[PDB]
Amino acid sequence: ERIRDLTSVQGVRENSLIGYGLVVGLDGTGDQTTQTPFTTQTLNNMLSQLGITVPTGTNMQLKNVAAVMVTASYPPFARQGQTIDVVVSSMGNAKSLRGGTLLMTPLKGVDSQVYALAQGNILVGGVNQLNGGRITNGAIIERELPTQFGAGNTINLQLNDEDFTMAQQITDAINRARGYGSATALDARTVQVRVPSGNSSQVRFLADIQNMEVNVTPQDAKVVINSRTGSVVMNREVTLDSCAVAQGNLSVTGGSLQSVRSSANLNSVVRALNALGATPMDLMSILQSMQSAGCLRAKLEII
Amino acid sequence: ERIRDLTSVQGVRENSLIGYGLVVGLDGTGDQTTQTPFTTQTLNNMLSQLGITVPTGTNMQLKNVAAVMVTASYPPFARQGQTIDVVVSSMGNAKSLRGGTLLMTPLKGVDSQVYALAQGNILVGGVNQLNGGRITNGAIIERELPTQFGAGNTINLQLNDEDFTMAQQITDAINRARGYGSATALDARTVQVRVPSGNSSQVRFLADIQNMEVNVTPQDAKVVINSRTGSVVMNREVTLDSCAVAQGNLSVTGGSLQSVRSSANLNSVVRALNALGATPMDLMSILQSMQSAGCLRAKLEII
Amino acid sequence: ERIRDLTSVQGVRENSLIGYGLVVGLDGTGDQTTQTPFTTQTLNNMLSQLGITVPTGTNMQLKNVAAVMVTASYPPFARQGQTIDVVVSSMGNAKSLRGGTLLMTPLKGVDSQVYALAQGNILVGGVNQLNGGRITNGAIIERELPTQFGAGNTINLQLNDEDFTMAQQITDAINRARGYGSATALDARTVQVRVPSGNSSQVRFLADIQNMEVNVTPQDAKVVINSRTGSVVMNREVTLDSCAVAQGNLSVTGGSLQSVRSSANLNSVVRALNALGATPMDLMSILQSMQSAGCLRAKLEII
Amino acid sequence: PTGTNMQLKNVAAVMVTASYPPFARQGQTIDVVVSSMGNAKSLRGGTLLMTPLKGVDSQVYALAQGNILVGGVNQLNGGRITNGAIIERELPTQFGAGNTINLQLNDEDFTMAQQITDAINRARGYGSATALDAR
Amino acid sequence: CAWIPAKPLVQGATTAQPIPGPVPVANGSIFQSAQPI
Repeated sequence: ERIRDLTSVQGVRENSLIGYGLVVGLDGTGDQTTQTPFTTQTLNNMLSQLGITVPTGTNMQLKNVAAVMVTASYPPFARQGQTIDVVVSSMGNAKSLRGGTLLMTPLKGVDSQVYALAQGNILVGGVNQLNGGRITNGAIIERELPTQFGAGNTINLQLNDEDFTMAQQITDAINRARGYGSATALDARTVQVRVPSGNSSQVRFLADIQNMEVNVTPQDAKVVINSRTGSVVMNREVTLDSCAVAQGNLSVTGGSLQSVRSSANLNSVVRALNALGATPMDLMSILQSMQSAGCLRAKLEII
Repeated sequence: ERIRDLTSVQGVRENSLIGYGLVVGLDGTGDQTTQTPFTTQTLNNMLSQLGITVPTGTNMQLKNVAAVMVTASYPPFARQGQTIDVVVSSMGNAKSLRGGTLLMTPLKGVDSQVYALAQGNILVGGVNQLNGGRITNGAIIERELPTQFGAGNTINLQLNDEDFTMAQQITDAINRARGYGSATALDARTVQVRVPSGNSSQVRFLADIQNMEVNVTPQDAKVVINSRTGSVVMNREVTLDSCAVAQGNLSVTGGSLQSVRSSANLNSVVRALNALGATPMDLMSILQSMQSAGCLRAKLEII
Repeated sequence: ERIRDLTSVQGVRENSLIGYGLVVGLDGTGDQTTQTPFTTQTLNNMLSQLGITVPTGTNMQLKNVAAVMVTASYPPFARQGQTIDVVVSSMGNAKSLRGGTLLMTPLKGVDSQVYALAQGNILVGGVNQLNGGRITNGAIIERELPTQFGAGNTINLQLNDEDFTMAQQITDAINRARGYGSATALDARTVQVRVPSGNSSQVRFLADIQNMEVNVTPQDAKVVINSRTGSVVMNREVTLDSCAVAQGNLSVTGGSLQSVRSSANLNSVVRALNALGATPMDLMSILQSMQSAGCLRAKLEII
Repeated sequence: PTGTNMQLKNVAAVMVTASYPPFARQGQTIDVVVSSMGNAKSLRGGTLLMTPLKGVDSQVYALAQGNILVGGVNQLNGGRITNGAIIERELPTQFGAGNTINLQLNDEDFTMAQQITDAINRARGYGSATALDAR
Repeated sequence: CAWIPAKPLVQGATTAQPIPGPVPVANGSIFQSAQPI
């Protein structure tokens, strides 16, 4: 509940798979084949594999076919015959993929070898995006990747965020639950755990570890500003000193300078900032200038 | 009820079949044969196989014929003579497939060998898609695929989702139901079960296993955002810390900063988020910035 | 709570990663391919790697593809398999990246070697920016960087702001908490701490150090002016002498000269400045002329 | 290939300025100021790529990458990024050696320098400080 | 005579062998500056 929500097991990771395919059955929303020659070329390749040899030179104008790219996530410890979901995105100048059907598509990784075959029906919500869709259980795994799991006697747990204090807390929790030399902290997001040999013993050890509960120590104070979406999110550890704030078209409810008192609690910070009565767009400039002046104590990150 | 709803048997998997065919009997909704030469070419091939040798060079304009692609799913342990459903999708520039009839169509896999023959009537709902349809029991299996089932003494159960704790629970359930050395956990989505030799013993063992009941352990907290369909779905394990939220055109029912208290239960999270009074479109940006700030505890996935 | 909010550990730092990629699945908002040849050239490269060899010379007009640059932050002590967030920014003349999907993209540093692979879905808030987006956990680390952490017996703490008094306070706090020769102040933002050998001992020492509480000494008086955003922020240590202020279109509530008394407290400064009754735009010129006259005591910084 | 025309609407050439702090260590973060050159319209919601920051010795000292914050009257071709650059080269200093250190006044005054010297002398000891000149 | 030996105008070796870079210090920085002039 806490170990599985804060750390990851070494050697347990996902991968990316990509492929190219075609979507048929569209209601006149396919791309212009006069401007995209790869659609007609791959259609001729598919027909020649099937057994139909169209002559070259003759023009083909299609309205129900769209060239697409297919993306998928390869799960850890994957076996052949299992099903994964895929994301289908239109390339070229197609209009919409409403009620389409994806044909056979090889899914290859960065090693240029196949790992999955994809075929299914595209679901579009139908504002909403029209050139993108998702197929549930649309691809079947057909190649397994060997793993180093089971061998050795040590396994590393990798934290999502770097912290010496959190890694020490995780190591102390494992040590007080299992035994003295159960775990060893290597660095701020790497904790090494000693496990017995054999696959069944390691699986049982990881099942007992992953559902442990560990208190979460207070973290670094941080204020995040997203100017593209117009959002400002603060943290529970953010404090404030006493300073003076001047801002265009703002006044005390009557001078132009507004005084902000020193605040330790988060509710005091929210009360002091809402006393200014500013929009979030102006609040971004106020927070940036306050961090430059040193009155703001949290670190400022602009995403 | 639980084993069959969470795991799959090794060697039991579906496959994909594809083919090319024609649909006749349309009410003037066929594709333009002047722009699609493959329709007229395959019609000449069909007539020449039947015995009619049309001369070349002469133009043919048709309104009742549409070129289509046929997709099908090959079931496990399939026998010749059985029936499966097929999906018919129009290629080219056809208008609709309302009240059409599909002729004979070979269905081939990736090995370029036939496995099924398809012929039937297309059902269209009749907004609704017009270039796609489904035929129930429209194809007959005519080639059987050999299997390795029955031999050996071990069989692997493959989990749908990777979890060491769930695999340990499944192994413990099988061990307390059947015997001591009945099952062995290999990895996070692979459990090996020892079975006696012979096909009848393995079938009886799988029939007893598949209807077992196993409690489902709590999973990882995860929040899923689909921006294309405009949906946000949270999980039962999602928790929240205390933070501050600022957002354009939002205010307390009167400052711009809104305080969100720390929440453990899911109902408290829903109550705290509905106190903001934001649209789901704005809630996506709020949740993304909250996960970047670390106030959100669940992992965020954008599908 | 205070050491982690004021200092950084030597050898613990982030890095920058950049890469080039493509976004597909757009609803007709891609860039003009007739003016950007690199989009079509890289699309041909991707198809040739996949296996499709389009002929040269033929024109391709696309509406769903946009060339983008991907930026990412490499975290300290990163392990392969971990996930980081990426920022996707459009280059060229694309319209919007609403509901797009990013394909595979290598992320390289300044050494021209790969460190992460990025693939995912772009989330746009949807005024708001349309050519920029952020993907949460969109990239996977695939190369680890060796570190010098664990060796040696001394570790340097680097202050965010230079101060001899603050460095002395941090050194005295560590000395009264741990022992006599625990820490040594090197310079105004560098404090050397002696630690025992071994990774586990250093991790435990840093976990005990980082959550210590240390009083913050008064800092230098400083007034920050941002003329681009129109904001003026003062400090708690700012004092004022007695002077006379003349300003266009300003008068006593009735001569043109307004007298400002000497002020020590910050509230007295705010009261004396609000007695002038000037806009912040005029207040910038007033503060600059006051600092030139020497009546203002704080140092003036224009950001 | 060369020769082919490229018309772009989302790219702007900029100059980046930064202040190198005293006693700087590699890995520390500083703020940068981004100013547009050429004929760009605005830098609203932009993203700065990798940029080497060099001094007058034509050697690199910091690498800058981040997101530009514009207030959005207000300036549109200028912006500021907080902690947008990372120090990567340290400058050696003469601090620590010797036995004398000079304090430099902001404004020249013989009387103020005498007052500072007298304050240090009455706080620490007799030969603690010596006034050289007016600042 | 053409068979008489004569030194060319450009003497010495006409090409150079590149030198591999130094071993990078295992700090936290991907940036590894060479020795500057």
